[PDB]
Parts: sequence; structure tokens; C-alpha cells
Amino acid sequence: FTMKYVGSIDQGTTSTRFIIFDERQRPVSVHQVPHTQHTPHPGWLEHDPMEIFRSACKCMSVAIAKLRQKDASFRKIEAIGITNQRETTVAWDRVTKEPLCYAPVWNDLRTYDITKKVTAELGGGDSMFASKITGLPVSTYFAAFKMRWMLENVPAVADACRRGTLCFGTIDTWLMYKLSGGKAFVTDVTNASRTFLMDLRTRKWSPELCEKLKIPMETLPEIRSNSELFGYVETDECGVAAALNERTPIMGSIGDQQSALFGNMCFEKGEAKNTYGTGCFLLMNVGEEARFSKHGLLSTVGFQVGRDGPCYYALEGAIACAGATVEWMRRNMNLFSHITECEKLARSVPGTQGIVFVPAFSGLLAPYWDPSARGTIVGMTLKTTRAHVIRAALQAIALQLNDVVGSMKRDAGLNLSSLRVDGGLSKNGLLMEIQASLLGVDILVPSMHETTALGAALCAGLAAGVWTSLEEVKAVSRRENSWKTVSPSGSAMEREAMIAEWREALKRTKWAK
Amino acid sequence: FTMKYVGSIDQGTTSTRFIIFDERQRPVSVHQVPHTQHTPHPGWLEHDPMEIFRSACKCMSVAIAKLRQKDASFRKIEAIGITNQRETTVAWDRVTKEPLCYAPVWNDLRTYDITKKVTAELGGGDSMFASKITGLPVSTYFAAFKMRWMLENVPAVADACRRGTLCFGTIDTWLMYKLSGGKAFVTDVTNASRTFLMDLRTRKWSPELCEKLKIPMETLPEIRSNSELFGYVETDECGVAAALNERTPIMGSIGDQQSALFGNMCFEKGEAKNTYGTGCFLLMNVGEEARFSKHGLLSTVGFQVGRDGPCYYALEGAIACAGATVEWMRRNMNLFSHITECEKLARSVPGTQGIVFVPAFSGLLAPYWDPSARGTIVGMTLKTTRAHVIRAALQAIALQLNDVVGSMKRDAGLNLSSLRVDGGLSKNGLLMEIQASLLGVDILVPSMHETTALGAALCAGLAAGVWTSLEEVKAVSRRENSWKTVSPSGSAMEREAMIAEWREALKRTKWAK
Ligand SMILES: O=P(O)(O)OC[C@H](O)CO
Repeated sequence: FTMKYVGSIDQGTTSTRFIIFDERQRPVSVHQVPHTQHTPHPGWLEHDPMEIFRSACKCMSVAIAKLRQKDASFRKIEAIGITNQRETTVAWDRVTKEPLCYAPVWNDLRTYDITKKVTAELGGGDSMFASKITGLPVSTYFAAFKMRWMLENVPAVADACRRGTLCFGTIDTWLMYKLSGGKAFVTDVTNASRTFLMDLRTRKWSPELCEKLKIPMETLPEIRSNSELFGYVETDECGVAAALNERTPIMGSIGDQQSALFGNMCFEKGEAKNTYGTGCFLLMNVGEEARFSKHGLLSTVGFQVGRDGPCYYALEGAIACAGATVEWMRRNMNLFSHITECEKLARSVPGTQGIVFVPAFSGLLAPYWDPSARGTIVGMTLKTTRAHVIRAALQAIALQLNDVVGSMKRDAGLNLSSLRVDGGLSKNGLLMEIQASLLGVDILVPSMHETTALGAALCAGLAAGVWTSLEEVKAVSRRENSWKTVSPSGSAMEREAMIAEWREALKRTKWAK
Repeated sequence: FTMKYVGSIDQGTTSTRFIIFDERQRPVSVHQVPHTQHTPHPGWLEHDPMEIFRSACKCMSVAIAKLRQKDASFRKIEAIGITNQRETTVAWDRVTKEPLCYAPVWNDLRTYDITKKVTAELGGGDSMFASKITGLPVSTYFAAFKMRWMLENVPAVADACRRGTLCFGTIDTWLMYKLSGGKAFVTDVTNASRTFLMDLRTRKWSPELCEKLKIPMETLPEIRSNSELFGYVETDECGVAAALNERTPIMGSIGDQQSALFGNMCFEKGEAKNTYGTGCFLLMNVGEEARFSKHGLLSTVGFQVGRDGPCYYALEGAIACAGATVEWMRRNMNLFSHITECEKLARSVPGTQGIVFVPAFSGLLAPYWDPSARGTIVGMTLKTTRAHVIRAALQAIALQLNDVVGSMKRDAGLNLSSLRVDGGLSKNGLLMEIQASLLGVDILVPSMHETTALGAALCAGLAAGVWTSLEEVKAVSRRENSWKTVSPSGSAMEREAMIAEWREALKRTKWAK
């Protein structure tokens, strides 16, 4: 009858976008608004939730305005999905509806005491003691730890639970809270898998863990799926509520990294998405039973397309300096200028010729988690130019990743089928060819730029009937939104000798205080 | 009454220089002639002995001609001295006087196999097996090894030997051959030392080793002192006998690193010379009685003034790179553009932030004899930059010097008086600054640049009465030279710090193969 449109709120660390998709999953309108990165102490990071909510209302308000001008058939939105930076926690109150403090951000560290004050004590020295319930280790990321701090370092939050009005929520929950007026106080499985209070298997809260780490089982929202009806957009803030002419529902909510997988069409095990930037998140779809890991990797919910639908779980890995290495090799090293001499230089040489550049500048994340590791280059000769090191950096991004892949294989019990890539170096043709061969699978690269925001846009489409099933979601993406593939092109006397080289080069990374 | 003059042929690796000196020990005429550096295969290097010879002659002409223009007083030269690249070995013929084939240089590596058969079949295990006669390990550099490679690889060599016509010698004996026309077939202590067929203390052709590696006695030149009669320039090539208005004697012959030792006023033990250009060697005056070493350090002659003079021995200790590291960082790495920016950027930062460069590009030389070692960098952070590297680079140099000095200080029996510098990077404040620091001594940077050439003239000038004694030669030099010095800076707070890095840094260098 009409042309359908699904909106998505991409809620990043630094910026929040609002993106409107028409039913061929085209991005037809975008508006981006950044927000202040308050850093009260070296190691601390927080944001203003009422700033974010505002930014979001700006993007929504503007993206809708812009589209309304260039598309004569756009006349409302079927549903809105939310995707968000994970692990960021907000404190607030049912009856004021304001927030009670600035939200400590995922990588924010004010909680490293409570990290230890939980391992040495409540863990008998084992951070993994709960790795079977939560699918997580103890660390400075998950919403439980950041709640502990607000309860023990802010009276305004300490007082508000004394009351029994205090509300916690990762950004999603918070965003749907204000967007609906205060009505829905709700969350999804992917975000919930990161709170440290949740139960990998059953995807219900952990009264056991809520207990121990002492967060009342009712300062918390409810755990819903990824794709259902969460609520309705009833908030007049900025233009937004007006700009939507009928009561527009929220029908999709999903942690961004999981949204990146889901938006990359990874609905089946083997498939994996990898987002680059300064650093990476490689998430592999692992199937219908939560898989656990020995390499201290993360277990988490990939997605759930409906209140009690087939719940696909996932493993997760990170490296910390990917595009940041490609940045350092410029901003700090003179080795090149434009992102185009870089890939001309690296191709100017056939191989690396015996050298290994381990960009372990913060140490090794990935599968080796070794803080004693440092940036280290071995086996240089006089024959070593700058144009080799730069290729050996492209190898390093691929090689490190391979370890994470390797790891996942061992802890999944299946082979990486293919890999999708986005938001890091999708222009860098060479990296994908050095990457594709090594892993031994097809590396797929999307032409369309907004997979992450499509992730949540597809959770809200489905649930509203913009696309019928996940099987029809593949075909639309198969026909409209192009990919070109990058296919393997190397052999063992390269593929397996490089993996040997890397590891021989790894014993030489150590370099602590 | 008119000014007394003396010549020194300074036949290097890349080029032949001829320099005329007056009694104020000042260079008054100079001429440079380069010669082709043939690399017939990878890791080979040879020169035409005739090219070299003709260059020596074209150098004498111009230097004899320029001198007239400049100071018309000039009628003749008192004596000639010769200084040369050591270990390069020339095959020639006592009849035809032509070279039978080319000449493998000191850094040429065609003598690998031979070395192995030598420490195998003849040596029987230890590379130090003849080191109580030759004062040297069994390796590629030394001249017997190159001698035999020629006996059993060139058709014209052994065939000219079957007739007994064959003649051998390093450049100094070779140049002193065609200068006379054949008349003289001599060599001095410093070059003979380097051959591996001479006893270190008795300066005779090692009767055992002679027949052991097979090199017939007469194929070997008479062994003289550094400072005496040798032959007469009875050659007519580019009219040297002609241009030398009178009959000119040869009263100086000495290897170039010892001549640059002797040209820097290091007549008493504990004083050391550090030279640049192709390579970098430290040589410290050990004393009148030879001090043998256990570390891979070369015991060698320092100098012998006349038949019946005191022979100070010394210890060597090679290091390939100096301005080589800098050229790599510049050329290969594009880390900067001009050698102006090296010291700039390196000074332009406080320190190395816990990195260490190891510019062991073609192995690790010095007292740590390790060929598997390659160029490495350890300890990098996202805050490390292109200048922290350039800083680290120049610190790896002196730290390496340190250990060779520590090897001597040990095996020699004394500490360190003073050390002087010459070559491409002697004009480098920071370099001698760190070296002054690390070693704990004064470092004199000398105004008269070309002091290697001085050495041989000094052997020609003492022998010919132009100068009377070294202490007088010290006083003469004093009446012309300016001490641009650098002294130590720091305690254990700074010294044992970057060293501590150094030790463990090095412990991560073994890579090759
Ligand atoms: O001529 P150089 O400056 O390359 O020095 C080479 C050494 O004398 C070889 O022992």
C-alpha cells in the first residue's frame, strides 16, 4: 500500500546518529550529533544522559525533516529500533524522571577497586568464578560494577535506593524510558548479557549475583527480547514526537556490537562480524547454545528475534590498536600522509621479508591478554624499508585477529564460515586480501555504510512486519545493498609460516614497568 | 729553509685519497679518487687492484700539482707513507706484475665454506685454535682465508703458482709493489697482523700455519716495521716519479685503523680511537705486552716505530653501523629528510620512554658475537614517536661501544684516559654526549678532520727525521689543534638505567633464521 520506513538510533560512545531506512535497507536520511566526553579523572569517562536523549531527539527531529523534503512518499515511520554503546550505566528515579548522576562509560575505570574487591574476596582469587552464569569475567566494563560505585560514591544515588525509587539502566533502557515518557522501563538480552547481573542460559536476572554484589533485584528494568514491542514514542522533546504524526512504536533494542553482527546478516553459526576503528570487536555467531571459553573470551547473546524465539548466542574478542596503528604510522612516524600512499607503499613490496611488527602498544588484548607486552619489531635488516613495516602492520591486524578466530574455533566447535567487515578499513583493499587469505574463508565487505544502525532497524522491521522473516532479510540485502567479496589468495608456505613467524616473534613482546 | 713536506696515500674502501702534510702537521694538498665496488654475487665485494693503483697515482699528481699553485716554494717530498683498507687481499704475479684476478674486500663473505673446513679439518672445533699466534678468531675477514679461496677458485692463480711466479699481499704490499715496479715486496706489522699467517709476537710467517693452510714462504712479503725504508716510487703511471721532482723513498706503511690510532696521538695505553666511514672500529692502546681476549675481540698490533722500537699492541672491536643507522632511519624509513633533523628531533625529546632500538641490521658484532641478531625495537607505546626512535638509535651505538670498552678494560688491565672521534658522524654533539655519559670519560672532537692520513705520514716523518719523537710530535700537534670536548653526565640514576634496558633489550634480538 505505502512505502515503508524503519528508523534506527545508533548511540555511539562519541556521537549518536538517527538513520532512516526504506524497505530495501537503504539509508535514506541521517543526522549526527556528538556529546561531551566529561573526563573527571585520568581513567574516568561519563556522559550526560539528558544530553544524549536530546542529541537523539535532534537526530530524529532532523533526519525526519530532511527526508520529508526529498521523498514525496515518506509520511511516517513503522517502527524505531535502538542500538547503543554497551556497558554504559545510567542512574535515575521513577518519580522525578531526571537522572541522578552522569553515566560512567564502558571503558570508564572508577570501578577497578570493586574489580579486585570482588576477585580477591568474593571470588577467592578467580575473576571467572561467575563465567558460567554471566558468560563474563570480572572487569571494569559491566553495568554491575558501575552500579556498585554510584551506590558507594554518590549519596544522591545511595539515598535514592534507600527510597526505593532508584532506577538503573544501560543506555538502551534509559533511551526507551525517556522516549516513552517513563512508561516502559525495559531492556534486551544482548545488553543484559553485559550487566554482570544476567544469566547466560535462561536470560533472566541472577538473584544470586544481584545478591552477592548487592544491587536490589528491583533497581533494574525487565529483560525483553531483541525484536518485539518495547513501547511507543511519546516524548515531545525537541521536534521528535510531533515529527512522527501517529503513535510510532519502538520495536527493536540491541547492543551495538551485536547489532553489527545482526546487521551484517550473520544469523547462522560460523558467520562472524568484525568492526574496526581504534581497535576491534570480533563477534562470531556460535549457535543455539551458549559456548564457553578457556582463552578468557566473552560469552554473550548474539540476538533473539522475538519474545521467546530461537536465541542465538555468541563469542566475542577485541584488539585495541587496529586503525590506530594505521594512524600511529602517520600521526607519529612520517611513514606516510594520505590513506592512499599507505596502500601504494605496502603493495610496492612482495612480502615482509622476515620482519614482524607486533603493535602491542597497550599490550595484548585479543586472546593473549598480556599487559607486559609492548610495541616491538624484530628481524629488521638493511633491506628493510618503511614500505615493509607498513605491510607487516597490515599482517599484524590480520594475524592477531586470526588468533581470536583460532580461539573461537577451539571454544565453539565449528569453523568460521565467512567474515563480514565494517567501519574500520573497508576502503583498504589490500588489508582485506592479506586478511582473507590468512583466515582461509571468504571475507565479505558491504557497500552500505550503516550496518550497525541497520542491525536495530531490522529488529524493528521484522517485529512490525516490514520484512517477513530473516530469510527475506538476506535476499533484500542480497539484491539491493551490494557487497563485493574478497577471496583467499595465498598458500601454506606463506599462510602457516606466517603464523609460526608471528608466534616466534611473540615471545619477545615482554617489556613491563 | 723552505717548508718540509711528506705524503700519505690513504687508500680506503670507497676511495683513494692522497694528502700532503707540512711540518706543522697540516694538510696542504688533497685529492680523492673513488673506485668501483663490485658485488659479483650477494654478499660479495671486490675491487680492481689496478684501478686502486692508478687512483693512488692520479691522486699524487693532483696533490703534487695543486701544492705548487698554493705554495710555489715546493720542490720535493721528504718521504711517503702508505695507509690502507686492511684484509682486502690481492693476487698477483712476480713476472707479469698484473693482478691474476680481482681482490675480495674485508667484508666480503665468499670465504664461508673455507672458514668451516678451516675450523673443521684444520681447526678441529674452536675458532680460537690459532688465536695464540694470530691473535684472531677464524672468520671471513682475514687474508689467508681469502688467499686459499683464490688458490682453489681462480685458474690463473694456481697455474701461476705451479711456476712459482705467484705473489700475495694486502693492499699496502700491493700498492708498495707497483709503486716501485716490482723492486719492493714488503709489508708492515699492522697489515701482516691481519692476514692470519703471521705470528703475533715474532712477526714471522707462522711456520706451522704457513704449511698448514698452504701458502709458500716466498709468496709472502718481507715483514718490516711501520717506520723505515720500503722501496722507491720508480713508477711512471700518471708520472709520479716525474712529479715527485726527486727520488722519493717509502718510509711509512700501516693499516688504516691503526694509522688513525697513531694519527690521533694514542701513544700510551688506555687511550682509544673511534673511527667512522665504512664501518666503525674502536681500538684502545693496551700496552707494550700483548693482551689476548676471550670474547671475540681481536688482538692486533698498535704500531712499531722502526726495526728496534717499542711495539705497543692494542685490541680492536668492530661495529658495522654508525651513519648507517641514520641513513636507514632517513632513506629506508622516511623518518625525516635531512641529517639536520636527526640530531634536531633526537634532542627535541627528553628520552626513549622505555624503548630500545637495536640497529643490529646485519647481525650483532662487538663483544656479543651473534649473527642471528637482527635490527629490533622493543618497548613501544602509542606515545612513542619518530624522534623517540631517532633518540633510541644513537643510544644503541654508545651502549655497544661501552661493552667493547668493558671487554678491554677487563682484558687490557686499565681504565680509560681519553677517546677521540673521526668520520661522518664525529660532527654530532648528542652522540659524543651520550658516549661521554655512558663510558665515563672525556671525548675530544678534533679540528683537523683527516687524521687517518696523518698516521702514515707520521711513520714517514719520524723515520726520515722530519720529526724527532712522538712527544715532540705531540707538541707539534698541540701547537695546531683545538679540544672540542664532551665529559660524562649522570650517576647510577641514569647510567645503569638505559643499560638495564639494553641488556634485556638485546635478549630479544636473535631472529635470523
Ligand atoms: O676503509 P674503511 O674506512 O672502510 O675501514 C675498513 C677497515 O680498515 C678494515 O679492517
